[PDB]
Amino acid sequence: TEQMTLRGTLKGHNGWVTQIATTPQFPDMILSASRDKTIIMWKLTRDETNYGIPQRALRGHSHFVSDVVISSDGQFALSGSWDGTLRLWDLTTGTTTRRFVGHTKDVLSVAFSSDNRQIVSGSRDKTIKLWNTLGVCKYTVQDESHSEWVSCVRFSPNSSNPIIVSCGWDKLVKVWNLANCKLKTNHIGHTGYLNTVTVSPDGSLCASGGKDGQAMLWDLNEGKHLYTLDGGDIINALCFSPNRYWLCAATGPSIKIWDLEGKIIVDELKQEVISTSSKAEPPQCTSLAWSADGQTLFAGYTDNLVRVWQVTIG
Amino acid sequence: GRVRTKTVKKAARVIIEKYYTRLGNDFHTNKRVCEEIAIIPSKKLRNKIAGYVTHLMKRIQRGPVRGISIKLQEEERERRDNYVPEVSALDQEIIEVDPDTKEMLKLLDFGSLSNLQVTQPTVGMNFKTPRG
Amino acid sequence: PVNYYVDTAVRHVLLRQGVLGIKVKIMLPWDPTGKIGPKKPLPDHVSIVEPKDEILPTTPISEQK
Amino acid sequence: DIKLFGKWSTDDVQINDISLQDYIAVKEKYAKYLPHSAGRYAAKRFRKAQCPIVERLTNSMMMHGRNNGKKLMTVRIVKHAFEIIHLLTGENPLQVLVNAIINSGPREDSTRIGRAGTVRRQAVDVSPLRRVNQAIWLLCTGAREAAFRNIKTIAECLADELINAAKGSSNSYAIKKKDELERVAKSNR
Amino acid sequence: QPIKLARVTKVLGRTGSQGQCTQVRVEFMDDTSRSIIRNVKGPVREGDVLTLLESEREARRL
Amino acid sequence: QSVQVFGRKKTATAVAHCKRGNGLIKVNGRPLEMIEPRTLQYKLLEPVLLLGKERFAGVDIRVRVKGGGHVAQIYAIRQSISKALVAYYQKYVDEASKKEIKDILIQYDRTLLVADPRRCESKKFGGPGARARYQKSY
RNA sequence: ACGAGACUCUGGCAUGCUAACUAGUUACGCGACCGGUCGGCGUAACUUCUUAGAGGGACAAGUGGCGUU
Repeated sequence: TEQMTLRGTLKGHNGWVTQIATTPQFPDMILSASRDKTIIMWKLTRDETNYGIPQRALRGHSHFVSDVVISSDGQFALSGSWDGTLRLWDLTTGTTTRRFVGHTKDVLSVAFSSDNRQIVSGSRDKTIKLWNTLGVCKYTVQDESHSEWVSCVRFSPNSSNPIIVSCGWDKLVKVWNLANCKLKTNHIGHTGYLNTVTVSPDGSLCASGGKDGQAMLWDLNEGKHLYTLDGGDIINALCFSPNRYWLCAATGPSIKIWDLEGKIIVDELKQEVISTSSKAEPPQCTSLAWSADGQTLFAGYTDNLVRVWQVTIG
Repeated sequence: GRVRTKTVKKAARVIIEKYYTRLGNDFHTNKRVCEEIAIIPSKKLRNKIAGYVTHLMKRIQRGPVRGISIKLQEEERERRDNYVPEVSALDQEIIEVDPDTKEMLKLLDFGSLSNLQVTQPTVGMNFKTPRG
Repeated sequence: PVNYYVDTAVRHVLLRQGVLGIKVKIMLPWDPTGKIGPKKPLPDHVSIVEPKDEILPTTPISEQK
Repeated sequence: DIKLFGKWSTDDVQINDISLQDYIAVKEKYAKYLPHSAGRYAAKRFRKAQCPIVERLTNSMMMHGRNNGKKLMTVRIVKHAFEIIHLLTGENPLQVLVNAIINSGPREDSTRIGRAGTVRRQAVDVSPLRRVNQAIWLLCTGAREAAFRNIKTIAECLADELINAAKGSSNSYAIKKKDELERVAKSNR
Repeated sequence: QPIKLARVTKVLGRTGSQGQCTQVRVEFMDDTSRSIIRNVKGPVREGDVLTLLESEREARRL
Repeated sequence: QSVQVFGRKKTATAVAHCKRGNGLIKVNGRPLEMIEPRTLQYKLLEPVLLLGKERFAGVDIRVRVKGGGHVAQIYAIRQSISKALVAYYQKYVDEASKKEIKDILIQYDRTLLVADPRRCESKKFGGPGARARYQKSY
């Protein structure tokens, strides 16, 4: 258990931050996408004076941005927008070099190969579109696929055989191998639509959440409920940390961070708009992430800011 | 004038009656889900129904909505009404009882109860409100 | 919708007492895919599709192939 | 710096009405180098007071079906008489302007009041906005009639009326209108 | 002809034969304890301050 | 380079080509100090001296204009200049001073960045103007 | 249920997208100044600058004061 102390606050933006990107080679500059149709690179000061200032904002979207990723360097990025498009930004020059469109409606999340060679885009049209980076519209799965939207697709960050997992709004998840395009497993057990699924960087701990309100665990290579976890209702974000056994889940208008050894809460962090009466609601959280080395917590909220929490041991 | 007509209100009512769980928390999610499962001819109308869906769901967090008959609302009402203390409000040591109801109890074979207490009758018979 | 959902014809009748003027206005029902009425639905009306059932096991289960 | 026309200083104005600087403002951040910003305040309510009063002037001595659609002429004619009050009183025209707006600005008016009668009038308090509106209207009416058919040109009739209304002199047509309003307020209680 | 201060705290309504005036409640700043009613003519904002000849005037009241 | 993002007022528009040049601002072959009405020059030097004449340190800005009305072109030529400054100051250099100057000119007015959506409405028959109607005959 | 609303063209952001040789500003001299400036326009030419397409966007959606809340 580590205290999550108050580093300060970040402000100077006018949009809900939906996807926050961390590059494990630049612990000083990180990317974050906000649904005012922009994706911004931060500058990190890490002092009591101020958290930092935005560095460079890239805009290429007619509608809002849903998910973003970084390929292998702070000079590249891939961004999916709510207009159904994917754009490959070259952050060495701050422009877009390639566009990707195979969808007829919104795109919720985009995946990218750990080798930066495969692009996976999940849309609302119950089709998951998989491209090669060459520019070929290579495949979609349409035989007994997801019967609803594809809320999120995530990729294994460990160098291994690629293994996709996709969460649908039909209260089910599907884990697939794109080597043979053959169904691997279909999972049910939630009591609501899923919103985010993320895979720990070894293909062992799979985390799922959403309208079910309870985090549900599977094994990428076994296919069974790992444990029944109790938490706050409505998981707007949940993911492990690729340095330590912590799992951070954004549940309700607050966030929880748990261990898997005994399933206890180390620090329950609530961001609250306090009213003297029943007048408003707490600013709800959307996304959670750790730093490049995974010792500071970034939380993307709907109050047009990214909050930063520091490790101080308390 | 920003009054929402019966078309918007009634379509939103049917949607929240029918797809209460399918709804979202953000308006932009609400319009997308509404356009998924409704033949709404135009963008403006689906926007208006989505917006009243957001307002109705905001009204849901504090109480029921009159035109909605969702099962989850009944479950919420029946859970809220399932409250009980450890001590019943009718479980009290001393019950003040007037002499006339004491005589009623005594003629009812209950004059031997020691749980009651004599409360003295009123001084006078001044209980009518003045006339005119 | 009076452009397409309603079809109108005006006519004159010439009898030995004078002239009788008629208008016939026929509404077309909604017949998409079949050419009897207009293909497009009535723009002001909304229809909600029937719900999709739920299957919610209390105990999580997996479906291997 | 934000000096008017780049030549009249704006960091010198003193309204001296305790709390009226929100309804008569030339210091406010909306006060610009020129009084020309096109009409955008008239659309909504209580936004008219956010106007830089220089604009309200250059549009109030802008009327009568012969001037409408000639706003650049009004801006030239306000540059004129701004550089003229710069020399006539030897002071910043904004000071005499605020003096005129603080004295000519009416307080008491008389209006018909009642749901069932029509015999007489009743005294009423004219709000700051309406008071500046009708004061600038009287000033512009005098300045039009003072140079109407007369050999005296613009920027001097306006100038004369402004100076003899700014000091509280009753010789001004606007100040005599103010006195008439006050006396009719007296005579209709 | 003494003059004191008065500032609006409650816009009671609109009066006049054809909506001429606003019956508004005004407090005296120098006393901050008295509320009086005035049929103020013109657009009135809630919280404006005006110098007045009158400190006791009342108009038609309903 | 073309980082031009319109800059408009009424039906007249301006495109502010910007490059690394001399710091002289040109308006279709004439300097901004000399424009046909001879009256709105201050309206054109307002943005630069409001944010600071020192900002231009070797930036050549040529604005090309087209549309109806001279004054209609102004409030868009200067809007185009402000847009070009915004694009230059967003492309590479920091944002803290960018936000400082943005706050200063935003409190100065609003017609330097965001265009006025207003436009001339049509005229309705049965009258001399769109809203005015003919006199009633008794 | 008709009418109102809804509808449709739109005025108004397309910096995102199909895309011009009846559209248009910038890689080298054409008549001038140790580098800046042309609607006779310089070789080279990208959709930003006019037209006309699809999708998006604005909903009392967000906060505060009133309201039979």
